[PDB]
Amino acid sequence: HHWGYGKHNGPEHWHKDFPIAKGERQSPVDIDTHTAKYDPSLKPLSVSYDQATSLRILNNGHAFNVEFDDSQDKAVLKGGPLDGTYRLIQFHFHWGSLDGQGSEHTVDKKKYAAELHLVHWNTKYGDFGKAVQQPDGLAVLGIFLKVGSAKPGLQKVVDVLDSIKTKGKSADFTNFDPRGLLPESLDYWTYPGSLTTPPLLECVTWIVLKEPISVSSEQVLKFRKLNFNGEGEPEELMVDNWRPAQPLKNRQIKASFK
Ligand SMILES: NS(=O)(=O)c1ccc(CCN(C(=O)CCl)[C@@H](C(=O)NCc2ccccc2)c2ccccc2)cc1
Ligand SMILES: [Zn+2]
Repeated sequence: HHWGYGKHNGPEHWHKDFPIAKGERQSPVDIDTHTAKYDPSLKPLSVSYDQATSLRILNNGHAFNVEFDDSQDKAVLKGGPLDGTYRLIQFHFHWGSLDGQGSEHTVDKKKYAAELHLVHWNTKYGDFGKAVQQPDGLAVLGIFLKVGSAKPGLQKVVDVLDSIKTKGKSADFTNFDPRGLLPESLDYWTYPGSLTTPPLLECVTWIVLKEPISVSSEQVLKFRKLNFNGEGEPEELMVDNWRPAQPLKNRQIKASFK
């Protein structure tokens, strides 16, 4: 009886094994655009992905992760609300069964079709396992997906999904450029939060881009052909792998833009 996104093991149950689920800095949250305040002290975000070295794509039974070589600083996130250097380790998505749901963060209660998380760890803590034990250990760059025009830079990801249909499958995924997943603008919202899956650790500085990327209906339909289950088990389509918005509590969401 492991955690997941079913009726019996979904987000409303997680608190029994992970009591931090009811904590003071849980993610995701609703972003109320009329309450978020422009902070002139923030900086321009620095997304440096030119030298990124992707290695593998894995179906972990919850999502699919594109993993990077993090054994040196190549692909790094700096600036914005961040002190120091955060190394890109993986990206993944959350998505829905239909286009009207799928994002984790919401914007004035609007749910997008999906959300991309680019996960980075603070290199002052030496390894990612040490970083997640710290309040400033991770930085997650969140990007909304809406359905419209295809995203060219997403198609290489779409086309390998058939090879990792079930939990525990992986495939070689070298030479993928994550720059192809970004919108034009780097305008963002930021707040202190958590991992959105167990173990729900309160170690994340969230940076959520205001501008969504457009993907095609055919692109997200292929996400929805993935399976939660392992090979040889009853098919459970990988859909609705999102946690809903959590209470904001004693937190402020800051805007990078006026
Ligand atoms: N939805 S969210 O963005 O809030 C979120 C939720 C959970 C996590 C932790 C996610 N995670 C695991 O769960 C265990 Cl596989 C770790 C992970 O992806 N590791 C893959 C990897 C390992 C070694 C080198 C390169 C890549 C792992 C462990 C520590 C830091 C980063 C990744 C990350 C992000
Ligand atoms: Zn995520």
